[PDB]
Amino acid sequence: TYKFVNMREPSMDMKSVTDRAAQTLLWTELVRGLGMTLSYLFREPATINYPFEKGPLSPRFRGEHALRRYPSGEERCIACKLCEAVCPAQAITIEAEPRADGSRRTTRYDIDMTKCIYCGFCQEACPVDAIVEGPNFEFSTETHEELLYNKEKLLNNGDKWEAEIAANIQADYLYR
Amino acid sequence: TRPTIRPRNDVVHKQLSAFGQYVAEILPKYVQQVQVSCFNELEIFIHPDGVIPVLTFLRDHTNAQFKSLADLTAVDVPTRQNRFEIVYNLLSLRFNSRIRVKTYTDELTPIESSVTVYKAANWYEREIWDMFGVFFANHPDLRRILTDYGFEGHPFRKDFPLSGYVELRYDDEVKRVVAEPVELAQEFRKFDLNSPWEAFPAYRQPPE
Amino acid sequence: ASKVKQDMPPPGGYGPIDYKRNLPRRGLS
Amino acid sequence: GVRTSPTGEKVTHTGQAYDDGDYRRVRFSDRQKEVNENFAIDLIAEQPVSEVGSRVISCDGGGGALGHPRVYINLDKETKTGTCGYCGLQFRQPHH
Amino acid sequence: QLIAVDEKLDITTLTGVPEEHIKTRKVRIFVPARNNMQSGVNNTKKWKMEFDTRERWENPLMGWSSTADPLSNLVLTFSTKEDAVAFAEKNGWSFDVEERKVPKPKSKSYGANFSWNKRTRVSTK
Amino acid sequence: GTSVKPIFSRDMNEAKRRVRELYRAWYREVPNTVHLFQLDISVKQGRDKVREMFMKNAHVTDPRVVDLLVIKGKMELEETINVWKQRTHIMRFFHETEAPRPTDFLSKFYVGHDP
Amino acid sequence: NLTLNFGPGVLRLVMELSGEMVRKCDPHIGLLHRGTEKLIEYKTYLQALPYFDRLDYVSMMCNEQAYSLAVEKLLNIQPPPRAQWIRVLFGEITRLLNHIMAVTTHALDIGAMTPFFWMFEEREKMFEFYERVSGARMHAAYIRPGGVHQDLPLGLLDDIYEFSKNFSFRIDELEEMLTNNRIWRNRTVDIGVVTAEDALNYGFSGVMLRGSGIQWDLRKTQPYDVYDQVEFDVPIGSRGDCYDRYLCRVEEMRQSLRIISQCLNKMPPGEIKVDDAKVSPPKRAEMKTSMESLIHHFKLYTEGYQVPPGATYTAIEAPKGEFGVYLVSDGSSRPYRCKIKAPGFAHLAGLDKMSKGHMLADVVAIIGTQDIVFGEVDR
Amino acid sequence: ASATRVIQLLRNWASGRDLQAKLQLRYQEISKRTQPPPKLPVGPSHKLSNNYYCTRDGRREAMPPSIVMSSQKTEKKAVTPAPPIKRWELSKDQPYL
Amino acid sequence: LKKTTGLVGLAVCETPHERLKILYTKILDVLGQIPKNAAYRKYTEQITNEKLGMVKAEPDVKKLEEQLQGGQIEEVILQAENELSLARKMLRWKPWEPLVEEPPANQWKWPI
Amino acid sequence: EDNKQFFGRHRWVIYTTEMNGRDTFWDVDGSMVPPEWHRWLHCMTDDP
Ligand code: SF4
Ligand code: SF4
Ligand SMILES: [Zn+2]
Repeated sequence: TYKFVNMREPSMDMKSVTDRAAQTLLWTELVRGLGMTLSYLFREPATINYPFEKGPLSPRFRGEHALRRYPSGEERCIACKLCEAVCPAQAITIEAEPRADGSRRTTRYDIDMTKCIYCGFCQEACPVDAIVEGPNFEFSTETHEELLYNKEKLLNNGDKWEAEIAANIQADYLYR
Repeated sequence: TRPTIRPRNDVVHKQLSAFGQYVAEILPKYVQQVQVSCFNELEIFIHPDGVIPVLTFLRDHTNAQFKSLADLTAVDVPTRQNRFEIVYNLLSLRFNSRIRVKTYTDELTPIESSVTVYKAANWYEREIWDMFGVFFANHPDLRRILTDYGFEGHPFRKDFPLSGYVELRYDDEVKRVVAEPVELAQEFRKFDLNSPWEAFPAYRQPPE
Repeated sequence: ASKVKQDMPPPGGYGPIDYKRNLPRRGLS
Repeated sequence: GVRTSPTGEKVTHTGQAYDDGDYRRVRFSDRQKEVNENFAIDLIAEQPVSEVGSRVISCDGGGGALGHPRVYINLDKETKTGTCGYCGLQFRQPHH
Repeated sequence: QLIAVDEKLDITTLTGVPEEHIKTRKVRIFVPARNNMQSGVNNTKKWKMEFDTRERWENPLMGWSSTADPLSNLVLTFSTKEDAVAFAEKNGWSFDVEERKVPKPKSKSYGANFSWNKRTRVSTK
Repeated sequence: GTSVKPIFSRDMNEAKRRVRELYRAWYREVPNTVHLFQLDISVKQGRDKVREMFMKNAHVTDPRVVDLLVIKGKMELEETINVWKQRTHIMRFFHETEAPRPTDFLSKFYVGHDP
Repeated sequence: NLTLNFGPGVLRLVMELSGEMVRKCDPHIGLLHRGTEKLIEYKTYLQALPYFDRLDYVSMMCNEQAYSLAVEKLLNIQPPPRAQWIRVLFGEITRLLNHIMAVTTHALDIGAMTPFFWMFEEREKMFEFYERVSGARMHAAYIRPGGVHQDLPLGLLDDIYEFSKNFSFRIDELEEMLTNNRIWRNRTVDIGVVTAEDALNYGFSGVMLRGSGIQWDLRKTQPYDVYDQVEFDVPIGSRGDCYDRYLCRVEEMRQSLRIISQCLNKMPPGEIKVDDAKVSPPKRAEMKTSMESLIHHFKLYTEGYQVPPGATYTAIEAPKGEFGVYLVSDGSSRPYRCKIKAPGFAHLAGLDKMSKGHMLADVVAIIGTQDIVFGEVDR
Repeated sequence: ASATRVIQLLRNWASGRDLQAKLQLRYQEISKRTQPPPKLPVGPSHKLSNNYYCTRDGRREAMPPSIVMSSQKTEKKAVTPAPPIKRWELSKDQPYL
Repeated sequence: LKKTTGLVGLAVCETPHERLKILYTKILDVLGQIPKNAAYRKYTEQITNEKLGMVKAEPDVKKLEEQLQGGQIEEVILQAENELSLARKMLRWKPWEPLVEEPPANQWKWPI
Repeated sequence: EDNKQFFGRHRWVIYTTEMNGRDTFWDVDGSMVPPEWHRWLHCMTDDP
């Protein structure tokens, strides 16, 4: 099924021609557009008062990365390198070795935030919910160097944001 | 074939096989092979000399009328004596059908330009020349279209490295943008992902 | 015990959704 | 359990610290060195050993689907305790 | 309509490769050896062309691995050794070719596990 | 044997004639390029660079390669004449920022592992 | 007969003009050439999916859908019904987003600039829909070659219904500002007229065909997913100029509202990715309880699934025209070749013939009516 | 919307329609930001028996393309690639705009 | 008679039966010069004779449009002219002759 | 909070005049919100 968008022929009756002439000479449709703009002037604007008001977000939102840990304080990451393998931008660099207690842990976990595309593939590849994408998005920087995160920065981000991260994961994990 | 398997269409398969045999019968001077894939796509493998005739036929014959050129591109296969294969995708609106025409060339053999058959080919051919180094004869204006001015090489070739050979920066001594040999602070990490234990027995090659 | 629960349309569907062009004629010859 | 270098820098949980002759220390002048204060090895060392009356125990890290993959740990050796390969929690049979 | 020229193919001047990445490199043409950690042989079927390893150093910031040679990740696949030799020759690269290693056929007999008088008799199974 | 399809030239002489035509065109254009881009080089060294770039390919004995090179050089000349290039593209032929590389065995020994 | 170089989304235009008329107009492109097709050969199929978000970055999920359909055809599998309905619903939402952007940017370049704000409020609401379903506002990566990544949250359909039932009035305000305005008509009528045969031979598609009267639409002639289960009309032009194409785009916005209503009412229950763990990853609980699920998760996220060897050309009716992919698989987990066909490529190639014998101020209108985004043109 | 009666009448008359009926700002009619947990059913391959993977393996059912007319190895009516497309119908909902 | 075929640039043809007859007779005349054994000649002759009989057995234009399966007799005339041009060019090309040459041994072998 | 305001303007924060070490009478920014109130303020949840 199809429709014609512009296939109407104007009436030739004196009345139709006079109406078209009145439109041409008196600018009726221009006045109609002016009235539309006038009506729009008198309705409440859609502006919010940033930063005192914020934009609504979802528990699924992808923001700044963080490394998490178990309630005992032991870190969840066991250096499987699945996030490094899946990263489309090759933004994760991992080095691991046995710990002093024989535990399988990382000695290097770097994320280059200027290569990252914030796709969230790493957190869905993780088998132990170690690397996550947090809710924070206000982390602009004055230099390029501070956007190259090492393991200490990501652990500090986890310790900073764990409350919100845990609440969001509780809200959304039944869809995963 | 339960709900996870793609359903198959035998009527379209038969129709495309019949049209392939029809085309091969009509143009035996240029057609070397005809194929219909399991997802009902018909491709015709031709000799390079028949690019202009075959295409013209498929555009102008009353039983084909493939009036639309959907895409024209090239594929680089270094292991073949003729390195590059040229792929034409054609759409027929009268018969609601699609067809594919393949031919081949190497780094030094020109291919006839098809701008006289399809006006759309022009830029496509430029792109091919830009990315693979295939020259098209009788092209109205063949030149680079995607790469930077004065760029050396053809980046879509398999032996071309991913990051190229030069990188750009701003120099304050000469007060301009300059090109230098590429140096990466982090080398791209090459992954060996292919597993042993072949996946598909239906595509096994003879052990020669 | 628990039954399947996912995002679904309400029973009876949704109300009609207007899409046709509506540019009224104000009216004066 | 953070330590300090003989120079004055903090030592990370990976044991990193620039030596005295390293020029790279200059990156921290007028700035700071980011170090996480909570060492995971010390924190997991403080957990009590759980006592179970079975030869085989299962661990998933707590929280069900929010933990780690479920693994089974053998507790036949009385010399040592069974340790989870993901969580670090320890289990033992009630000796004596 | 045909030149009928008789000369070896050389497309070196057309590929845009810098001069010192042509006559200085050494390519290796070989069938890759089977990974000894596994038994599958599907990765020992095709011929590979790979370039010589160059210097890798440590990035002073972040300690990453840095390289300066653009061909460090370039690996080409070929059906036969002759195809790889032809490609390397027309591209002006000096090459070393290694012949394909094939597991020799072995005589296997389960009955030899339980031998009357030979040393092949097993002590456990 | 080994019959091949021509690009433009049936033999070496036609290819040489096309090469000479392209060289004449570049030689004529060089002063206009120097003036119009406001370059800091002289016409003499511009023409020397043109000659050097021509001599870089002087070892080719295949007419198809030769006239493909001529097609590429004509493309480059068309880019230069129409001022599609900028001053940076023109100046890239001279590598004025790249540090000199010693060809001596001892110097390459001293700097690193690269032969 | 002078020459002008209108250089720096970003486009360089070299034109010869004699007086006010345009004698020749050659676009120079490549200012956004990123080498996407070469980069894709170094990725698994899942790793390559997010590049299609960035190809035509006004219609993300449509490119996602085209790539997913190509990979599905090569894999010989099919998505579950609910995934198909979700795909078509979000494809129509994406068509609404793209058409808003195209029309309001056209008007802003002409000089109107008020409907841009009026409709970008609605665009922000649909960005909210994107974020609630995927966590990202534009580069979503939601539609996968096995279906969709996640099911919808429990209250999303209600909010989509609430939004879609007020959008027709916003379209009506747009038309009140533009449709019958004599200045807009004088800027658009009889500008960039292209005939049907020339449009066919030049490789045009979508509106650039339908404005000239060609009755063609890929969702009607070669339906994919559940499209053959929804009814809608195809707007068709009569004069093949910018004004008819603008009218067609507004009508397609209305028809997208119609299709969205149907999709909302017939959303079925069930799973959202294919129940084949060698292609689609298992659930997290299954991954954390079952041995096969853990193995398949590990292998799918490290190596990726292998695709049987073969080549396909898969095309969809994207909001800007026929968007296609020629995908060549050699049997491994990485594509051997991926050629992206973008309609804006052919449209910009035809810009030269479309602007013959027009004013300099008409080239802007022709560019706006061609609906050009250079991410897909340059790739 | 907290607009006075006079302002509502003025904006309605200038716009030419009733604006309070269809407001572009959202209010309590949107869904709550906290929702009950979902249950999320399983797919058709979740059976405990009669569920062998070889009977539901899509990738292994793909085959190399069928070769017709290899050049290396009757009335005869003419054919077309597919039957001719049928004419579209003219929208017995709104044929003209 | 109708106006505005609906495609931009496609004019309405008055008296299309005579135009169709002339075009089909020209196509048959050109096909006559092609060798009898050529598949193109016999196939196109079959198609053209079918259409010529169809237009000679129907005076009405709408019923002819329905019966010819092309619709919009103007584009049928356009297709007839395209077929005539192809017939002349194909007489020039002579593609009924055997294959020019075979491809190399593994030119079309995929994968690798 | 004010639920009679439209969505997006129904919740807001008045920042403190002095955070950890700096005067924030004039210099405020969105990163001064702690994560729990950050969750409430961005409407990721309905519960403060
Ligand atoms: S979000 Fe995506 S790009 Fe960023 S680190 Fe994770 S996987 Fe890599
Ligand atoms: S963050 Fe997760 S996926 Fe990445 S290495 Fe650690 S455990 Fe593996
Ligand atoms: Zn544990």
